[PDB]
Amino acid sequence: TIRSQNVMAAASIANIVKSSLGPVGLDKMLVDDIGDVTITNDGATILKLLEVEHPAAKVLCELADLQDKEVGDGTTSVVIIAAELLKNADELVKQKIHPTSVISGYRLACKEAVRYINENLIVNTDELGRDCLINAAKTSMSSKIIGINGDFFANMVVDAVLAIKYTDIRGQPRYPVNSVNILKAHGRSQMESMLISGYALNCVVGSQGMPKRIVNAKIACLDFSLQKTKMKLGVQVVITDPEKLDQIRQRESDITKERIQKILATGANVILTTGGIDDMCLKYFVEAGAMAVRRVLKRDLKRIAKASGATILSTLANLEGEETFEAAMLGQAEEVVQERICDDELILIKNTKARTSASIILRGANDFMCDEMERSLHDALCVVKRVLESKSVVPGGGAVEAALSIYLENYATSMGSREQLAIAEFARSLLVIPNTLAVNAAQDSTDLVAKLRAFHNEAQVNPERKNLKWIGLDLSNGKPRDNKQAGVFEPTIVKVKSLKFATEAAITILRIDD
Amino acid sequence: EAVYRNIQACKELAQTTRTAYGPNGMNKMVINHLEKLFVTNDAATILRELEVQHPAAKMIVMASHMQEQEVGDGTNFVLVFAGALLELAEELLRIGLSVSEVIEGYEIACRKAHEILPNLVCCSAKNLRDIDEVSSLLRTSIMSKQYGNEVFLAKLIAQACVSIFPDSGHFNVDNIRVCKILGSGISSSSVLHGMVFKKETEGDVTSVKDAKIAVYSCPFDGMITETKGTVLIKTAEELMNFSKGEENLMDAQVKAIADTGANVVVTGGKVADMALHYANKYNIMLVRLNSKWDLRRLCKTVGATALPRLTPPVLEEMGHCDSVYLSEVGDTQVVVFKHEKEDGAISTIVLRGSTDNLMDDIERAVDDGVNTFKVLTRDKRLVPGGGATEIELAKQITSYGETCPGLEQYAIKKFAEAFEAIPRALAENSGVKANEVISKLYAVHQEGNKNVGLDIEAEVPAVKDMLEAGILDTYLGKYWAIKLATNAAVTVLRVDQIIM
Amino acid sequence: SSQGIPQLVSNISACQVIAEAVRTTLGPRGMDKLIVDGRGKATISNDGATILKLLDVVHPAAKTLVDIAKSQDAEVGDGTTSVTLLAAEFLKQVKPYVEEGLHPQIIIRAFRTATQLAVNKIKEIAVTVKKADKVEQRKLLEKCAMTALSSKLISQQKAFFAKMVVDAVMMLDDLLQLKMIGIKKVQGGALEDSQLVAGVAFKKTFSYAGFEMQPKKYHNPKIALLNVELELKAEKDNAEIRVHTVEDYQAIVDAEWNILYDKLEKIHHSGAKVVLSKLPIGDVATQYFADRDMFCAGRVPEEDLKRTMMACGGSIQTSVNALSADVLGRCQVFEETQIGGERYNFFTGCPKAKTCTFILRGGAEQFMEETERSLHDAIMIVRRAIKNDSVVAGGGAIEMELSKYLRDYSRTIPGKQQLLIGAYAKALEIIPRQLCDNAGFDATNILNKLRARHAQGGTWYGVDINNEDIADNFEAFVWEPAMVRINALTAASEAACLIVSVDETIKNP
Ligand SMILES: Nc1ncnc2c1ncn2[C@@H]1O[C@H](COP(=O)(O)OP(=O)(O)O)[C@@H](O)[C@H]1O
Repeated sequence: TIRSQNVMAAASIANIVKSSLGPVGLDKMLVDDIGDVTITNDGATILKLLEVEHPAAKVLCELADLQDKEVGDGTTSVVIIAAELLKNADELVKQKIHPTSVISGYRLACKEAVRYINENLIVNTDELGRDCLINAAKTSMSSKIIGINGDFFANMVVDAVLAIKYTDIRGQPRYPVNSVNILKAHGRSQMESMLISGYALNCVVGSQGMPKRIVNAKIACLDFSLQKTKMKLGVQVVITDPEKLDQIRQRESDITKERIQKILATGANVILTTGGIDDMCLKYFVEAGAMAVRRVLKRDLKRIAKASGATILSTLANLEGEETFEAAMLGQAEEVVQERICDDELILIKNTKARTSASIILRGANDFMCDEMERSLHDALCVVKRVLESKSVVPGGGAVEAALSIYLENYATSMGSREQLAIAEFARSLLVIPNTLAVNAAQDSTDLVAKLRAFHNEAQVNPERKNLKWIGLDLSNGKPRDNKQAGVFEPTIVKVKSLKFATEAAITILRIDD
Repeated sequence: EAVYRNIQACKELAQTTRTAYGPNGMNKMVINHLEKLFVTNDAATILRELEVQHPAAKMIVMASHMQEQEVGDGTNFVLVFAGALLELAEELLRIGLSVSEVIEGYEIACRKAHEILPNLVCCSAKNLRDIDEVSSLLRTSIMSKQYGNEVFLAKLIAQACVSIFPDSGHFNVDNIRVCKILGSGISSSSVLHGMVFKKETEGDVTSVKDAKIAVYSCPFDGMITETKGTVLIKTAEELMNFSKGEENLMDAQVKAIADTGANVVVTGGKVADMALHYANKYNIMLVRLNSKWDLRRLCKTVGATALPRLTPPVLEEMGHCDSVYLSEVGDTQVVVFKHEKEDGAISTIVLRGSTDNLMDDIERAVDDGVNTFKVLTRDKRLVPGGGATEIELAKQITSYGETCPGLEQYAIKKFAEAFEAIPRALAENSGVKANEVISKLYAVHQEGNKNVGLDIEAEVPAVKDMLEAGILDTYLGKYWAIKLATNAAVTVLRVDQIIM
Repeated sequence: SSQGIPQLVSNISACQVIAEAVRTTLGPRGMDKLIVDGRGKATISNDGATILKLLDVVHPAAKTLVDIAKSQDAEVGDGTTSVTLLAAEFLKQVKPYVEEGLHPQIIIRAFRTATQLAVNKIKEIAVTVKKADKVEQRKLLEKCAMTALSSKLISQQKAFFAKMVVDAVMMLDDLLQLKMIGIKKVQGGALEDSQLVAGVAFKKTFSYAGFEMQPKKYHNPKIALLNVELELKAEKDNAEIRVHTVEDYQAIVDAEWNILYDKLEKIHHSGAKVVLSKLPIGDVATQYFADRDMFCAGRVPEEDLKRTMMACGGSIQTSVNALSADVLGRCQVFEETQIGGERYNFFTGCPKAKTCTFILRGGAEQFMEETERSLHDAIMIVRRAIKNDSVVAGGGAIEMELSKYLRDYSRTIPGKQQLLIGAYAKALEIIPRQLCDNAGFDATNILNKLRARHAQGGTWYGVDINNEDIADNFEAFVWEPAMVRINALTAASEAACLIVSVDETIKNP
């Protein structure tokens, strides 16, 4: 009966997280410390920050966070699936089926799931060739907040991310989120957002005594710095000689002017001021003469250097420079043009040769809906990154779960051993993700999961409806949608690995008997 | 608080009868005072068996019984509508409305509902005495009681009741009665003219078409035997004289056929085969058994004196349905009493049932059928029943509430909500989420169709046009239903404290 | 109790409780139950119909289930257990769903459509071999009864038992309660031989001298149906007479018996020519009946009288009245054969041969009781099967066929009804499960392979109680009639839907 108490504890910890599944999942209260209360609906956060004193919950959550840290998001699904199969296996134990029997059944069901998911319901990284549609659907559902303008986000994302190419083991086509720079802006009509196939920023105006204003055949990757407010102290306070720490400061300013003359002699029109510039220096050198920038984003600086095949650390030991820079920073952008673009004074750089990165400027109207826009773009870019970097995708939502449930029920009806109920009841329990998503979608689960079962049966019993295999639900809807006009998806690797870890957690927690 | 305690009784009664509202409604078992168990759908019989100690419950109970007195169709509508009305009145009093203003608003809203409900009439029973229309009209009441026998009971009620409407002015509902055939299929029931009774009649079948009935209740008695002292008698003269007395009594019967004209007679007391062959030589019939209700109803309808006297027929018992017959339809012999003239041409349904517990339920169904046939007879106008009229009245009352200023506005709004509360209860009974179906139907009623109602037989919240479906409802029945419902509701809300 | 779910779950529990009075008595080898009467009488019966008839049920849900069970008993009699278990398990498998809060009208129409589909599947999959006229089909019914009897595991006399019972039931026996065609069991003797009684007669006569020289082989005896008897010490006259001579006292001893002598003389001269009495008769009375060239049987059971009513065509006399041969029955065979030690007197051959009972003699007690039940079941199944249009494989097989079909249809139908049809199909599994559990408690181990091989391909395979292994329930000659199975499944569905349709129970004490 102590294993049944383990079952009750696991069911409790699963019910804690059930309502948090899915993007429409409700938020959860959890109090690790008396001093503050945390409001989050993220499964990983709620499992990590919360703890349950019962050992079975400890084991289940430890496997869940193993899954989380080793294959990424999905820990909430792992907890829900594992504990539902756990409770259902307890139901079998009340039917006098010994725990080892349902252990063998869960192992066989996991094996058949791994075989079936990889074989019959899968896409070969091409999105069946409909990438310019699934993304169009995906942008719609990844961004509910945007609404009307829609397809333009998709038409930009598809090529702005396909323009990326990382370098890694055998060169997988993973295109990270940082490959595009999000430039929050507003003031214009909410109809467009110019993507920079390359990078963009702003610089000083009027002081542009250099050809960056026009077409540059060759560019640089150079850093920059000018100072008169005590930036560089080569000598310290160690002695009190009253007039002996002001001439080194001014002379460092003069030798920095010598440095920039050594830089401006070579030109190459890409000059970027590094951090540390005091506001006093900012208001000084707009008049005193500076080929500077207003300390543009250092993250953007690093991603620019990566997007130009040359980082200043390869020639200089720091980001300021006192030794003469080598020609390694000679940039190779095909086109650099300054334009009065989007009614702002940006610099526009095309797709720089060698390693490269993308960007976007926002043609927004007012601050807050443009913040909403800056959020939706991040969501869309990150989730499409998930889809493509997965390099293999399973139909998301409840589609794979319902298909696996029906197929495993048939397999159980065609297996014939002591663990025959184990396969079928594993299948029935595995409907918990469709059930939980339907409940969280304000819909009646008994009807939505029913439609999923009916569609998957009709799809895999009569081969005339192969495309009917790809219908699932994740979000509030009146009728479940097909994942070929729609585009809700999950990586097949993370989904199958999360299912494997849920099965393994169930096995480990049922192997503990007395 | 005293008023809320009074309302709680109607609240619990409304929740009790809510499950039984309409087709697909929850069944209920009620226990008779003699522990007899049977399941039923009729809320009227639920109230008949459910004791109601709280006075507000009794208020709603005789509201439903006055509904019985006026028109049988809609008796449960009164109870559930009054319960919803008191729910909304409880909400108003919790808000802080005075009882007087709540009553004023409810009365004015009820008056305008009465004047506007005939504007919701889609059509009328233009073609009575024709099976095609009247069977469909009866279908709604039949399904209201029993959903598994929609059209067969409707058409048998049609073909029966059409035969009891020659006068063209009106007819008496008692002229349609039911008889019992146990252990038989429900589909084997059939209509017959005049009263029929299953149980055997003594003597060979003569069926004189002018048998002016000799009317008695128990003209014969059971077995007895004298005791000379404590111990029994030892002579058969008490039996021989009894047999000869019965023989001479029926000899005087075939004498008194001159002033009585009786080829048939009825009894509740046993007779023997001696009476059998006496009847065979006298060519008469004698029904050996009937129940007390059957005997009494026969006594009134024959319009003749009835008494349990061992006496030959007399002049003061002239039979009404002198044209007597017998039948065997539904593989069961039945005696038949009929009269050829059209006025008061009573007819009966030979109800065939394998289960008495189902048998009295279909008895209640046929009673409501003849009641709604009476409703159509007194007024042919029909209204789109099935929550369509409820939402239409609710929408019109809400339009009034938004257009009429004053303190009664809340009363108007919550009376409209009480009207809305009928289709949501029907949806709860049918097995569909009430909020979504109410919202969908209410949105459909905002434009175009004025008669569309919810589809009970669909799983997803669905709303279908009522006319094309043919489950319409009575105008006058609904009018009186809301009238009595709001009257009882305002009377029970007016009382502030019950007194010992 | 409270409206809706809280009372409906109480109804669920009550139906489970009333199932527990039948749950373990499903199979022919299932557990028997001792039920004690309030009078202090212990009665034993392993058939659910008799158990529920003796058992008083008070809870309204159990009341409705037992009422449906009694209606099925009036229909067939053995289906009581099946219909009760189906109703209880349907309610059990909708319990988690109804507790979830879905409206019971949903499950009402779900069961309605599921059972209509199940009836369609039964009528489609049922098969007929019938054609009983030829000798091959006579011995086919023989092997059916043999499979029903297989507990005996006897040699060819097993087939002889089967042949005798099938012949006795096939000789002009219509569908009836079968009570008149019963059997008796005798000690000693060889089980290979026993008497195919062409009627019914008296169990064991007395040691009177009239028995040994009793007139065997009456050609056409008219029978007398008496209950009042003549015996010693029963009656006497308290007469007092003064002495006048020595020849006078015999008036008193005459008055003690003269009315009895005239009574016996006339009741024997009534027109009957063999007489039966339910109460004990004296040996001296037997000797005066021999003086009437006649014989009497005393202490006859009342079932003898009832079988005389339905078969011999006789009428009760009950006293010295009715000194006429008109109201007296007739027989075509009479004898006495001491069956081993059983001093059985025989009077058989009737205007109606509805009873052609058998008497068993196998020199034991433990075997012939379960033998009585086994022959009862076999002779019942043959007569119900011949009446019906078609027969289907029973013994847990067709329950699985319907379960598989309804699972396949549920998993393809949309809407919330599909979970409910799946629950119905899983609940329909109860009969194989209880057949296995009551037999060897190995329900899961055999049930798994059973369902798997059933889903492998279209077959009528089910559970065999004889070996705890899967056997061809069809062509192993263990059967359930298709029409009877329709009646059982439909009655169980109506009971379940009716009892789960009710929310409140109403009381007015
Ligand atoms: N098939 C149907 N679909 C929708 N509504 C129906 C259907 N059949 C009947 N109704 C409505 O359900 C209402 C239920 O009222 P009810 O309480 O059953 O009347 P009563 O109890 O007096 O016979 C009826 O007025 C009828 O209009």
